[PDB]
Amino acid sequence: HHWGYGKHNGPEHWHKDFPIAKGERQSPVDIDTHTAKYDPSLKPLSVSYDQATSLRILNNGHAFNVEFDDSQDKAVLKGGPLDGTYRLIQFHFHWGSLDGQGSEHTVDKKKYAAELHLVHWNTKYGDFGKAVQQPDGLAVLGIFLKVGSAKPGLQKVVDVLDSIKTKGKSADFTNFDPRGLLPESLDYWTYPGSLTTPPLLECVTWIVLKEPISVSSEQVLKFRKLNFNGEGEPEELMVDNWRPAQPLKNRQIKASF
Ligand SMILES: NS(=O)(=O)c1c(F)c(F)c2c(c1F)N(Cc1ccccc1)CCS2(=O)=O
Ligand SMILES: [Zn+2]
Repeated sequence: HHWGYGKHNGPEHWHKDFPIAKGERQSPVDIDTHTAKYDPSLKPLSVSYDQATSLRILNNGHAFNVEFDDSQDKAVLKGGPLDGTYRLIQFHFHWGSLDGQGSEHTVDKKKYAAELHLVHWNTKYGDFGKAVQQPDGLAVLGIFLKVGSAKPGLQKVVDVLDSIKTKGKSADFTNFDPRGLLPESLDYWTYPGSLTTPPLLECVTWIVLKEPISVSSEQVLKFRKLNFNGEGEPEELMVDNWRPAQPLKNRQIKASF
């Protein structure tokens, strides 16, 4: 009876195994755009992905992960609200069963069809496992997806999904350029939060871009053909793998714009 996204084991249950679920800096949150404070001291976000080395794509039973070589400063995030430098380790998405839901963060209560999370760890802590034990260990760049025109830079991801249909499948995934997943603008909101998945550790500086990307109905439908189950088990479609908005508590969301 492990955690997941169902009636039986979903977000409302997670606190029993992970009591930090009811903590002071949980994610995601609703971004109230009128209440977010413009902070003129925030810097532009520096996204340096030209040397990124993707390795592999994995169905981990909850979503799919595109993993990168993070054994040197290749692909890094810095600037914005961050001190020092954060290395890209992986990205993944959360998405819905319907185009009207799927994102984890919301904007004035609006849900997007999906949300991309690019996960980075603070190189001062040496490895990802040490970083997640620190309040400033991770920086996650979140990007909303709306359904409209296709995102050409997503199609390589879309096209490999049939090879990792079920939990625990993995495929070589080299030479993928994550720059093709970014919107035009790097304007952002930021706040201190958590992993949105168990173990829900309060280690993340969230940076959520204002501008969504557009993906086609066909691209998101292929996400929804993935399976949460392993091969040889009954099919349960990988949809609605998002945590809802959590209480903001004693936090301020800052805007770079
Ligand atoms: N959502 S998030 O950005 O806070 C988040 C995160 F910051 C992580 F560091 C990691 C997450 C992760 F979600 N996952 C990926 C996942 C997606 C969906 C269901 C389970 C796991 C597992 C691997 S991880 O790299 O440790
Ligand atoms: Zn995520």
